[PDB]
Amino acid sequence: ASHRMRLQDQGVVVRLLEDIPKFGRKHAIFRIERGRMRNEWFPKNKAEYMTPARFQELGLTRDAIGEVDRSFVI
Amino acid sequence: VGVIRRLNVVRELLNIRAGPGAALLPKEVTKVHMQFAHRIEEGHMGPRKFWRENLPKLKYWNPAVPMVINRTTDQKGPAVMTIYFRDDKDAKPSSTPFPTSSADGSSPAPKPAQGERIVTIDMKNRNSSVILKEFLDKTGAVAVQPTAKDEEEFREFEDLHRRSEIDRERIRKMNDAKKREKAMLAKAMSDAQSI
Amino acid sequence: RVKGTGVGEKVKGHKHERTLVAKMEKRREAMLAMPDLIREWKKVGKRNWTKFPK
Amino acid sequence: SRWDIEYYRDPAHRGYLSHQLAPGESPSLYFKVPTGGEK
Amino acid sequence: KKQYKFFKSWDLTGQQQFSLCDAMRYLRAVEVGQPPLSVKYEVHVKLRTKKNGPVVRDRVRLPTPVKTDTRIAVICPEGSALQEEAKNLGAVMAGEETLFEAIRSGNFPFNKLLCHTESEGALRKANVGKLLGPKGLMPSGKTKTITNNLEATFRDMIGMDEYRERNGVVRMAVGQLGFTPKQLAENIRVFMAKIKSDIGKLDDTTPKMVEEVVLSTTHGPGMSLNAEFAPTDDKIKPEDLE
Amino acid sequence: ETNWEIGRLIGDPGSVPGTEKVGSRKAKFRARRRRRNTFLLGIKERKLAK
Amino acid sequence: SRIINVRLISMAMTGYFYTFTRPRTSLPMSMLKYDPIVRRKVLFLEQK
RNA sequence: CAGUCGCGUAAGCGGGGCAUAGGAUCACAAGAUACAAAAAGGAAAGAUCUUGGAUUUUUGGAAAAGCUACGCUAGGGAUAA
RNA sequence: CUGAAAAUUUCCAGUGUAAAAGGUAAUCGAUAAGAUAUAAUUGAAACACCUUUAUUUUUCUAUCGUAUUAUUAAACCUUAAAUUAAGGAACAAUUGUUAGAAGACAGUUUAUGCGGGGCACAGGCCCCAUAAAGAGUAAAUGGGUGUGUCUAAAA
RNA sequence: UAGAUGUGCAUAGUUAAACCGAUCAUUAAAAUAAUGAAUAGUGUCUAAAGUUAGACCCGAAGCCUGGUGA
RNA sequence: AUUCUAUGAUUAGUGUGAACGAAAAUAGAGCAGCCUAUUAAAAUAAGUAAAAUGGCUUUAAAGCUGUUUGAAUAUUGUGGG
Ligand SMILES: [K+]
Ligand SMILES: [K+]
Ligand SMILES: [Mg+2]
Ligand SMILES: [Mg+2]
Ligand SMILES: [Mg+2]
Ligand SMILES: [Mg+2]
Ligand SMILES: [Mg+2]
Ligand SMILES: [Mg+2]
Ligand SMILES: [Mg+2]
Ligand SMILES: [Mg+2]
Ligand SMILES: [Mg+2]
Ligand SMILES: [Mg+2]
Ligand SMILES: [Mg+2]
Ligand SMILES: [Mg+2]
Ligand SMILES: [Mg+2]
Ligand SMILES: [Mg+2]
Repeated sequence: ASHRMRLQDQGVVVRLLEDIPKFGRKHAIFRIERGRMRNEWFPKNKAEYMTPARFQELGLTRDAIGEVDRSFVI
Repeated sequence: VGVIRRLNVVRELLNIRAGPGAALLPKEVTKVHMQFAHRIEEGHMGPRKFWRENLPKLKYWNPAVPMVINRTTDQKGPAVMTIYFRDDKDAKPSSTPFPTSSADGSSPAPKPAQGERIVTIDMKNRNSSVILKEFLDKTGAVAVQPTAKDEEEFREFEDLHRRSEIDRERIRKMNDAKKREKAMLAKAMSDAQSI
Repeated sequence: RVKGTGVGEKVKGHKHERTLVAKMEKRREAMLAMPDLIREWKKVGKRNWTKFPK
Repeated sequence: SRWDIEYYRDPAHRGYLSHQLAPGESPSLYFKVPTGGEK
Repeated sequence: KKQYKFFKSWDLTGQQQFSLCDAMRYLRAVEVGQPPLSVKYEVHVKLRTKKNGPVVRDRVRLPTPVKTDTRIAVICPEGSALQEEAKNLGAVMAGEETLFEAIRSGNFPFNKLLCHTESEGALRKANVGKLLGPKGLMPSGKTKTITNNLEATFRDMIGMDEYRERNGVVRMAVGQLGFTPKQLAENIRVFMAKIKSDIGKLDDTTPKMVEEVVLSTTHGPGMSLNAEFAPTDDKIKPEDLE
Repeated sequence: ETNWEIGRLIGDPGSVPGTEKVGSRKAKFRARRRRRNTFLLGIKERKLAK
Repeated sequence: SRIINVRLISMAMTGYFYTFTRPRTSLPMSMLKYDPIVRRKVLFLEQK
């Protein structure tokens, strides 16, 4: 333990659009590694970045951010 | 010896509060007395299991009633138990004199007071079951039911014994295999080394 | 309405002022035990003494 | 400031804030006049 | 290959501690019918101490005695304040008639007998001097068995309890099975204080602090002790019995 | 409370409280005799009792 | 290293102290000294 | 002189040792003082007093190895052949 | 020494591979017999059983760390107008941070005193003489095994 | 017409410093107990000066930056 | 509001030293305010403020900045100092 630790990035909030297996169902919000979203999901249109503007249009709030479900299978 | 070691060994031995023989006796009862032999012969195995299996479950829910035992070496002694059921409609008599447990019959069954009426129950060559039911039906008492957490306690430790017995034989198979191998070599080199 | 001197505010006092009473009470507590402490010292002896401060 | 207020708050200096004090109150904003007696 | 200079100290965050009254409820059930005179409690106190440091070898004179080697029986007027006071001191028997008939049976549950200044006459009238003579239990002033003060003598003939630290723990009895929670309670406070007093009396290099307090019987499970004293269950209340 | 007055609570200056013999040597002699008298007289009664 | 400088602290809890030298293989110092804060002679004991 | 302790019948003596051989500031550390406190209440960092750790030994107190015959400049003959 | 389950602890003697201490006189055996233990023997220490601790060793879990494998399945890199190609591959490469490290390179220091300088040696303080009857008084002057100490006082 | 306005120095000392003040500071409380410190300044000219600037004048070898030349 | 000159100031302050060195305010020169800017611009500002770390500046603040991280919504007390 210590009063100061190495600053890390938890991830980027995204909302799925294709019901990716092993990660979550469609329209599921959670934090995922920036590499997978930037290189795999976003190009294939599998998810979308959840910006503060995107939250307003969808009527959601920061309380909807869930977690990845490695047990999910379509 | 970790804290969880001692913890699992305890919570398992805390079956005193369980279904087998636990029950909330009524306030009508005042005290209990029992007398049996040390060994199991001439019909004396019944009371022993009743003393080690179901009797402890009563003092937990009934810690106010004194339950005393009087053992003896006379194997032919009458394995009989008395129940001071009547308390004179809860008149609260002054039953000050009362003996204490022993092992040589030094504390026999005393005579009840004026406001007390004992209830005799014989037990000889009879199983604890028939002896137990005879205690509840006669001494009308409500049986306490266990909680869901208690069901998990039984289920957990039950599944634990599966892993334990699975390991008891395993480690046993490694030691004997070693004690056997260490001998085969001893008969080869240590046998000729004597010269 | 500034801190300390404003309406309703209360001055905090410097550390040597807040602990002034507790400071003098500790010295008074010690002098009252001075006679009994010197008797024990002059009785036990300078060599056998072991109750030293820390 | 604390010092400046306490200065003009006591009658010894004839401070123009001394009228805010009670006959038994002290000019200091922290210290108080202790009470004498057996208690 | 590796080595440590300390005794293993486990994490107590998940331990399940019990109050003194709630604990005796579990123990008194396992010892149903067992001879209370041959079943005594015991306490194991784990200490956060270093292996190189010294050990504790002091003694403690508990309020109530636990060792049943010297069973003392007094002779006081029946129903007198000394009768109950005698039990509060550690007396196994206190009475005239109950003792006269007990000795006349041929079996003596005790090994020593006393006679108070108030029951001097009734002693010789019982016609028992011919009984205690051979066994050497004849209460006489020569043996200092006749006294007006009881607690003043109970502290010498009985003795003092001994305790020793072997390996990061101290084991010693604290009370018999028949001890009431009120008597057993103070019997423990006297033991913890005498320890904490000896620790502070020791050096300040490595003050040995207590970690946990266990309680068990001669045939009971080792249960943890909570500083609390009263039962958590509101239905149960302090109850004393055999 | 001034520190010098806190020092004069134990006693007036000129002496060091705790250094002056509280008991008189003559009194210690009188007590030493009484204790011896009771001891000798104690044996008297115990001898007379026997 | 043979000699050490010790500090004798006033037992009046005034915070006054005296400093003296004494060998390491010697018992700690303890003396009756004058305390200028209370203006009386009190007991002074070594710090450690 | 004030303060308050010791010894002594007393007068009186005592602010280490028969005398002559142990370095500061700064920084740092431990106690006290109640001085100031960058809007204000506190604090931090400062100030005053006491005290401690030095081959600071080039000891009025720099953290510091050589070659030049490839040599250069300013000077001295205030010191050589 | 993250924790669980289980098990293991051999100098001679000793019924035998005694882990240690505290406590125990009883425990086990579905109803008939006997096995344990206490006793007695051995030893410095004597055993069941209930506890609480110590040493060591397996599996499991947890944490670290290496090792390998896959990746148009569009990280990145290489060839390639630059591709649903080939290969490498979570390495490499680069950025930041951290540690080590070449007089390879840079700045500076290496002094002063001395019957010339170099080499060597010397640098504070104390006592005596030189010192000429106050004090002071020099020299690579002469004496000295001089000195960076000791000392809380009592049993 | 009137009002205000424009550095500074001195006029009170004392202490590390404030409070304080013809008194102040040390004395861990204070107190003629002791010791130290109290009374014409300001501006200008003439001249001689300290300080910082080239600083009374002349004189290096060398160091750094930018350019020039095979 | 900005800019220029003088005073403030061999000051506060920094630095072991050698030295380095403000601002408020004052005086003078000029004077001008605006977003519909007298030339054509904002829907009032997020990888920003800020933090850790490496540096610059510097009095430790403020200000500049590479790397890794990363806020709030207005005196009905939100944000900076
Ligand atoms: K002045
Ligand atoms: K700030
Ligand atoms: Mg990452
Ligand atoms: Mg402030
Ligand atoms: Mg010099
Ligand atoms: Mg000199
Ligand atoms: Mg040559
Ligand atoms: Mg490949
Ligand atoms: Mg070089
Ligand atoms: Mg002369
Ligand atoms: Mg002369
Ligand atoms: Mg300055
Ligand atoms: Mg804005
Ligand atoms: Mg910034
Ligand atoms: Mg900053
Ligand atoms: Mg800012």
